[PDB]
Amino acid sequence: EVQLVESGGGLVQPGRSLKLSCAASGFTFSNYGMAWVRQTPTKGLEWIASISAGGDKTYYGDSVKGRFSISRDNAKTTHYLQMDSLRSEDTATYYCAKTSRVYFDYWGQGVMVTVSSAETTAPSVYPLAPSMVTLGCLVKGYFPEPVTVTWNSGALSSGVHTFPAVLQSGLYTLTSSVTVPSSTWSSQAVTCNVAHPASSTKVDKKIVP
Amino acid sequence: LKEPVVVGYVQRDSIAQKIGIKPGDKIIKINGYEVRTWEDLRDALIRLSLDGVKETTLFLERGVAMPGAEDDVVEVLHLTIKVPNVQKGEELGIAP
Amino acid sequence: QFVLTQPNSVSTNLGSTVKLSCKRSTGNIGSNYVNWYQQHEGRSPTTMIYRDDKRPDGVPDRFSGSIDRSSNSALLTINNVQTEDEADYFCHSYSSGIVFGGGTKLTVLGQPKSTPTLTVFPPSTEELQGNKATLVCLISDFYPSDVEVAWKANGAPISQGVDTANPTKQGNKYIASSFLRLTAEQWRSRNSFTCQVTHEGNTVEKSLSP
Repeated sequence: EVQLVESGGGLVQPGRSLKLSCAASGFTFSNYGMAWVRQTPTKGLEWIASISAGGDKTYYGDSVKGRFSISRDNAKTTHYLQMDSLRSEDTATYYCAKTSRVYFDYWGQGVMVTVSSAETTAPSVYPLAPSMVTLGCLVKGYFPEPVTVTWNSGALSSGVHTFPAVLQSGLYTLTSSVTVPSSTWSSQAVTCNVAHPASSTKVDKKIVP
Repeated sequence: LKEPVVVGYVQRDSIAQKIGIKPGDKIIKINGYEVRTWEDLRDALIRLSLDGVKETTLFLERGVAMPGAEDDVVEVLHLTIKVPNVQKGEELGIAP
Repeated sequence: QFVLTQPNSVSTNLGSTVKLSCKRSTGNIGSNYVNWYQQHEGRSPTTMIYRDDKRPDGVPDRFSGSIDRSSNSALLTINNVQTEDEADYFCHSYSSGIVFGGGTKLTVLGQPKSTPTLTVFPPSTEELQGNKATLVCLISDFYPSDVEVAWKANGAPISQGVDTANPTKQGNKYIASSFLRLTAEQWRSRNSFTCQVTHEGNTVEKSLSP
């Protein structure tokens, strides 16, 4: 069961340290080398670091000035990317990967890394209410991306439309919606679960008529 | 012909071409018999043909690994072939 | 040492075949392996083709990779293109370092038109206490992406404190949102607010009132 889970990303001030993790599972860890690849809006995919399977040697990209250092911990089947002397150019989505001799066979979900002087902003969460009926949760004025909304701890996957954010005055704002019968709403109370990882805030809001 | 087995030519409409061997492939073994030199290959093909072996696994190499994937472990190069009939003067279809 | 070159965007019709190019700058294309990755908008890249032309059992048969030696390029051929191919396709190779392509962005014409379904919500009673008001307007299930959005105060053109989102692709259809930021006192004032949306002629609108 091949999975690569990133962590340890969010917000950091220019020229400072941040350590990304990538926990692997469901394959012989010590058999395959690990990697890191970032994706900005403009540049697209751009390789950063790669460690070998044995961990005898490490390799880095040309758009890093030997600032980052890649390690691995076979004991916990995890590999790391320590990053120092960061800049606003480094702001990207950092995917970790697994090598297979000649390519990257598997990728992770990716974690957002944002380099800015502007401090983290926890979102203000607000409920939205007017056979079927549509409800929603407003996530107002946060930084940086991303945020994730589930419904009743992800019990309702039916008709869940999460809309991308808008940016104004350096603050993000989005809304996520759910569509379920009136029979459900009036009986079983509905709650949205906002989560801003950069701030580490998780917020629940009960939807009321 | 006592050099390393580095494929150059791929003969048209042959076994080697049909099963899909490319130029530059370095055959290191057949069924099994260790292949180092062309002599070892020629010998093995004849042995296998007269042994009555109609099919066998041909192991080779193609290209260098990508950086940070030197020590990676994967299947070598499991590629099953038809053995040329030496009685009918059939060739595999490779030449340096 | 080298780099790869891809079309910034391409288009094709439903059922047509398409060739996505990937041209190497320096060195021999065949000497170092070439791989192909698909990526839907806001997803992890997945392997389409590896080891030049080899496809991992799972990807549809209509996909195939090649190496055009004449142009020192790699190519991705997609037969009988489907709507599910609406994604970015990056090419990849290596040598001393590891290189990716520019990013080919495939579009699929022959997709049936869909006018937008609108959902609108008032300002929350929680928000209204803080002397603020955010009118929400959710635009879901439409095609194509091209839209224009405006807000009204008693049917009166107002683009003061409006924030519209870029229409991104969630399903086969596109979705978008838009927000009108006011004060609580301004929300009460005019007793009619509308979210007008233009989409290829047809104009759907919905309203909120205090």
